Amino acid sequence: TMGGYCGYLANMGGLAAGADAAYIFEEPFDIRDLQSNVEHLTEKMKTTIQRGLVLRNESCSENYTTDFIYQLYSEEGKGVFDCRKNVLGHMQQGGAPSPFDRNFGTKISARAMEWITAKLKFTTDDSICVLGISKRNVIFQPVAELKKQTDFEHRIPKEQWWLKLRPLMKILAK
Amino acid sequence: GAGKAIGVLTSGGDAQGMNAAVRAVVRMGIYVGAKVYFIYEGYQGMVDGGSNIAEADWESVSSILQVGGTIIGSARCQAFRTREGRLKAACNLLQRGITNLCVIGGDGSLTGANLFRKEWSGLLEELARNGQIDKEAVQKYAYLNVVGMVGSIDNDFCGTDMTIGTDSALHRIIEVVDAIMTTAQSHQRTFVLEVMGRHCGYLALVSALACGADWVFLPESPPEEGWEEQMCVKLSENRARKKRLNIIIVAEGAIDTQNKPITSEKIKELVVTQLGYDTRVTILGHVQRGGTPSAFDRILASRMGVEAVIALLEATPDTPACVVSLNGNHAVRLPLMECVQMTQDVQKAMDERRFQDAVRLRGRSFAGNLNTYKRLAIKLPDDQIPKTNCNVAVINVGAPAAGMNAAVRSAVRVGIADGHRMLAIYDGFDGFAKGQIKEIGWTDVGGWTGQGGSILGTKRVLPGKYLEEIATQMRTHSINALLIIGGFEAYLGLLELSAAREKHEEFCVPMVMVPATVSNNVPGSDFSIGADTALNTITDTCNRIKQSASGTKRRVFIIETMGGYCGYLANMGGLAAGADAAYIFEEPFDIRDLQSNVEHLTEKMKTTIQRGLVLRNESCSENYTTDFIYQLYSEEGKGVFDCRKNVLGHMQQGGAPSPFDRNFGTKISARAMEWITAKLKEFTTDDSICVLGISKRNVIFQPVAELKKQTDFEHRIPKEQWWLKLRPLMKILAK
Amino acid sequence: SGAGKAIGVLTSGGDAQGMNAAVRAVVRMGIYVGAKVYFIYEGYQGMVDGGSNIAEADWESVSSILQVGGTIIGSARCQAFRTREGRLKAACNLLQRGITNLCVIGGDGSLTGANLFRKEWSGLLEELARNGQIDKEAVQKYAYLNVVGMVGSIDNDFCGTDMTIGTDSALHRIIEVVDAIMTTAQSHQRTFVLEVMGRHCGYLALVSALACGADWVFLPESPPEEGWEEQMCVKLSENRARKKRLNIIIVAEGAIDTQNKPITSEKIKELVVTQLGYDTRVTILGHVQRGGTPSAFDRILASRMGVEAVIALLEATPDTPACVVSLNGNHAVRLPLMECVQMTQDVQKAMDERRFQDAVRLRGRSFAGNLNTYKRLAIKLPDDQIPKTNCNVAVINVGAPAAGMNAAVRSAVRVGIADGHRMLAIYDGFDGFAKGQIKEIGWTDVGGWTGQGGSILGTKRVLPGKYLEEIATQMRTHSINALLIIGGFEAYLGLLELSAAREKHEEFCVPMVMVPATVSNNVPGSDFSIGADTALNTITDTCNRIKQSASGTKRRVFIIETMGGYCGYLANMGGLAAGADAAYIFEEPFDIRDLQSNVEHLTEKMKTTIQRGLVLRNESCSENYTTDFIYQLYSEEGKGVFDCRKNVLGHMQQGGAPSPFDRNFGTKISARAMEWITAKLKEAKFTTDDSICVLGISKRNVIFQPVAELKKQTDFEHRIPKEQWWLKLRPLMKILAK
Repeated sequence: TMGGYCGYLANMGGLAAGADAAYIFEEPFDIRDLQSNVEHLTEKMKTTIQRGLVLRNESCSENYTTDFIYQLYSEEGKGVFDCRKNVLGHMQQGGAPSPFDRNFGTKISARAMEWITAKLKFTTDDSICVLGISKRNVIFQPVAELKKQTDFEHRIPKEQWWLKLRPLMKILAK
Repeated sequence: GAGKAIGVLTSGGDAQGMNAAVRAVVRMGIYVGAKVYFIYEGYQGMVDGGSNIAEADWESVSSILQVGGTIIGSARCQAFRTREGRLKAACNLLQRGITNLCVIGGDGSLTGANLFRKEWSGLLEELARNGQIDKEAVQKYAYLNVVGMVGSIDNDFCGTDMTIGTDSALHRIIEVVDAIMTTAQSHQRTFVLEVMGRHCGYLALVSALACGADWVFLPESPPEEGWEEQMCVKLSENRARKKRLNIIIVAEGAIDTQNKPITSEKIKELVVTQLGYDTRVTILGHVQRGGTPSAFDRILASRMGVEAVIALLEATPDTPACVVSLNGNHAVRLPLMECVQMTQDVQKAMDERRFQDAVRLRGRSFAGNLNTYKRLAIKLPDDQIPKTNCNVAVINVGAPAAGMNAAVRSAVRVGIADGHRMLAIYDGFDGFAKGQIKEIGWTDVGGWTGQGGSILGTKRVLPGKYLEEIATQMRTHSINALLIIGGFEAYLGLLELSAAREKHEEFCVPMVMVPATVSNNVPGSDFSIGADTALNTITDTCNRIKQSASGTKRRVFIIETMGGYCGYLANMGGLAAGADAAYIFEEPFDIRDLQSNVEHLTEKMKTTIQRGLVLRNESCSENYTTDFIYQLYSEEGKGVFDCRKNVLGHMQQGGAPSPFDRNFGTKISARAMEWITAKLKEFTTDDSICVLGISKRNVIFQPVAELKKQTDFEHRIPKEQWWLKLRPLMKILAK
Repeated sequence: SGAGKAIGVLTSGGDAQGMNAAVRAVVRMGIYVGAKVYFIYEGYQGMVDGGSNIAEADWESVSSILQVGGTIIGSARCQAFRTREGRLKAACNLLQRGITNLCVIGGDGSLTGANLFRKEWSGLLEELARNGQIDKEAVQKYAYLNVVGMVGSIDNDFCGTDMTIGTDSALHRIIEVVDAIMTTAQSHQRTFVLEVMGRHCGYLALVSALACGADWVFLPESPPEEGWEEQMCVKLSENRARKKRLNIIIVAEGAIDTQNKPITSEKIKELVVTQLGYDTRVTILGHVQRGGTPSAFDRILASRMGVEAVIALLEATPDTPACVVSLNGNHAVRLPLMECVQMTQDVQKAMDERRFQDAVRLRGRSFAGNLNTYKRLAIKLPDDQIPKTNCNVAVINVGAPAAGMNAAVRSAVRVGIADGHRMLAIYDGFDGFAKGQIKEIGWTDVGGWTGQGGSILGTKRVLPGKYLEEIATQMRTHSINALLIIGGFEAYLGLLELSAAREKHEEFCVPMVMVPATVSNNVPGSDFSIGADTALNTITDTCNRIKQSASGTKRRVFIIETMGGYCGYLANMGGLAAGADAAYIFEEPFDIRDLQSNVEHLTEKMKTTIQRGLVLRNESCSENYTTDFIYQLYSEEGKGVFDCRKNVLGHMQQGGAPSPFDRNFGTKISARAMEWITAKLKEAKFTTDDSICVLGISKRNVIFQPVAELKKQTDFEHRIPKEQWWLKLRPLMKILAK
């Protein structure tokens, strides 16, 4: 899946679709974590669920590319499962937006316009701000103090909220 | 075997690949858990001792596989000949517990180890007599086993086919001829060369056969009576028959009818008084002993290096001394007491005439090479040729393997000397359907030895889809015999020609197939024409890549060699170049064997040899591709070693024909034409469509009707091979 | 341009390697811009007789001869042409085929006979018309004959230019024999003596011995000092103490002593036994030096002069004297034949007398530099006589493991040792500099380093930007006051980072010099780098072996992707020497129409006898037009005429045995680089911009250009300089393949 270095579409996608694995850039993984997923996948072929779904970020690893996971799963599973590979293109950002995004684009844009009418400091760093989601309400954070919690090398923030869901997901796989 | 200690040494004659021998000797002894010790200065280091007896490890015999000569130092001692100094030499071995000796020398130094194994009970009893050693030492280190290794380009020791340094010295002789074959074509002239070998002359026989000379001077078989008049006529015959380049190969001690050597200066004066051709004498000095060892010698030294270690621990306390040597595809051991007799027999056979038996004593390899050159360089007149009114045509079908032109030159000249008219089916089966067939003669294949690629032309096109054009074109040129010189594509064609016997009657003629491919996947044959050319090219390219891998510290180069599904170029290329791993299709492997190689490669970075050579077959697996090995070695090797990847490609084939294939194609093609003449006497059975292969040492004609079972049509490789026995020998030489 | 006239090419006298590459460009040039071109077989012997030795040449007759040494024309002893007794018949055959322009490829007495043919051209024409054999209008139509001379002797007897056709190829055969002996004499303690091909000019004995690192050379121009028999035995005894069990003695074909008596190799064999007692086997390389495949340097030089001579034929007015074309620098020039013979007469004049010093300086500027550098590198003054300046000079290899970098450290240290400085070695490049690994190395440590590729010191493509404080710590604990970097673009970027650190760290104010060492010629400010000829000879030789696989499997075109980043030096120069039909570099913009025009050209050439195809491509020629794009396009657009394959070379291009050119190249610029370091070291203020220069090549001499000014003519985005010199050969390359 796409998304650059942010594994939001791979982490949340593997949780809703019920994927057995979701390799993202924010979690490092070697060949042992890759082999453990195959050894746990071989035991799954002895049950009723004789299928397998594994997700991967667009740029989760420089060497463990999409073909690397497809090549390792095919040889290490020769005779117990025949695996294939597929790359999702720009179809993810499709046509009709989701009903959640219909209200998301309307709810926070009105508060962003209310912030414009309220202010118009005058010539500082907080006049240029963002509109983020803290817990339940919104928050206006200036773009100046948003440099220590982000990584400009990968275009993703440093600490992410949905990373606390990685403890889960696994317990729903094997 | 374990617990014992082995001491390797080099004394006497030297040759290329000597460092490759001690590389396998040390690494094999460490693998079986035995102490290896270097003995510098040959036998002189044993008498001196102190610093000349040093222990060896796995990091000492590395980066020297490609270095010619020896790093120990081939010396000629003098104090070891006396028993007084031999007692000091024996006590020096007792200090480190050296109870096994491995003498990788020339010829004369191997006798000194024989006298040391008989005086072992006398010298050890003298040390305890002096009180310098304890009584348990003479009982624990009671018997000394010795082993020898042929390591000299003289090749005076008989009993085998090829010794260490023969193919390397042959390479240096051919490499000089190639510098003249592409130079002396501007002006007519004749070059006279002088090779080494005073009482052997084997280097002058195969090198002249490979380069296609006109006259050879051998110490065994002297030239015929009146050779000063016969050689001048032969040099004058080629002057008017389109040949502006004549080669005269002379030995170091080539004698005549008596014991008077024929110097190269008399030959220079012989061609200047009655011939007048511009002749320059070139004496190949010690350049034959130099240069990088060939891929055939590096495999030979690595095979005998392991065979010499297993010949020491398995040696019983009452066994004679032995000299390891290669015997076809599975080497054997020869007793030292009998190998010296054959040397004294050849000498006496050369003394007082009796040259007729000196050729037969040298074995079938000398007799086979002598008959091949005599029937190829001596052309009888056309009016004296018994024409059998039969048309024999040659064809190249498959990949443009190197040395293919050297096989056609022998296939046409022998076919004419047998009494037939020779044709040339150009472009392979593609030109067979097009009609690219033209009559060629003796002067048409002039100077073909030394030109890689293909002159007739080869295509991977198979019949059946164009069989209607093959059946029509065959019944027009009156083709009665067929000879195909190609790879696996030639085998698939002969199988289709066998099924079209009743529907098409013209395909009931005897058809013999000659293997010619770098993949070496031809069923029924162990070797193939062009395999040594790619083998000597892959390992040389790996050396040029290991050089950059040694320059930039901590670097591993994933190299993908060609060859289809056959792992001949991958396994033999991994043994002759000292690769850390050679992944082929015949040996499966998972991610555990791949990770075990990374852990094996990670510990290598902690030593002085911070490099890594790993090769992969062209199609070893559909999943573990070349990039898969490159991606795994880069991610799992992060922080310990960087790694790149490089694919060789078609650069391995189509090069300068290696001297092995210059004679391999020239030898079996003359025998393939004899199989045609033996069958062209009177067709309706299966013994007419066969291939020419190598079983153990000789050749055999296996019919393609029965070869359908011992082959894998799904992978174009034979089911059972011969080089798979070297798989454990190659894996134990990489830590 | 000019057309209509005929051109006559011939090869007489000295015939060296690459001569077939010369007639390949001479024939194909006269067809592209002029009319008919004619072959003159047997050199001057074919002019006297003629008939069959004068045949028309076409584009399909000089193809498969590019990879063949010697000459396809031939030559012989012609006594009926040098004298004016049968020369009238030689001047009678050119009027038949209308040949009014001649091109001689000799270099010895053949070029002299061409000038006598032009002066007598106005005299032999009136005699042939008087005897009643030619037409009156013809004696005025072809009354003017323009000729051009081309050098082609391995002896380098033509003292006009510095490097001629055949010098690099003959040097290859000399080193190839030395490298073979270097793996045998290590068994038994011995010493070999080689006799090179240097009769009247010892240029071959100088650069060949400088490459292999010999101990003593016998030159026919510079004689040994009186008493050399006792001095060489002591010098040969010194190498026995420095653990150098292998000694090489290079002797010329006619090396003389103080008098005019030649010093034969047999006399040296009788000399090493009267005071030394070592084993000695005399070796004489006869005609094996003139043989072999032509080197990449000669295949380009013969192709460049194979085009310039035709240009210097029709452009030359009928009143200009005869010119001998020679390559020297960016643009080749024409040298008058009457003035070049004058220098040969002056060289032989000083060689007959005892004024040998004026004969060495007259031979050229490169011979004086090669003689002064080797004499200071081979002869080591005693340790107690070394004027130590209490200064530590460091050498480092930073960048790609290019060949010849092992030889650059040999020339840098031993020159600095004799200059009076203790030498430190920084291993593993800049990665080791920040990690330490600084160790003193001396004369015996770099013993025999010339002959190994890669870097014994170790190389790294790591920029010294972040790891900077760690380098400064190792700069003070070892007291390094000078640093010499041997590398490519990574060394240029590193020196720029060291320029911005002088304001920060203080120990970086020491003088520094970078020597180009890359296999791509991407070094800005320099036109040549160490390892270029090694990779160039590797690509062209490998591409030639690939052509043999094509010349066989007929109707096959091979797509080869070379390395070099963005600098198409290996792609363009490799295509000029290997005869590639096309070379796609980044600096040459190309579209789908130009790519298809090459396909149309290939389909027409398949109908000829040359049914093969070689096309090269730099790895980063285009982000969209990849290597497989050429393979995918040429296959579908020729499915019924020619198939195609793909071969990515890779790291096989670099590494290996350093080329003879790269051997002497790295040994020369590194010696002059330390001379700059020693001169800048003597100042009893070090903060300047002229202490971080890069020893580059402008035309013939060297130049020290600081990195403060090289920022303008460089492209940091493409790793190549903006304006390159070899881009002028772009039209010269594509016109040789129609």
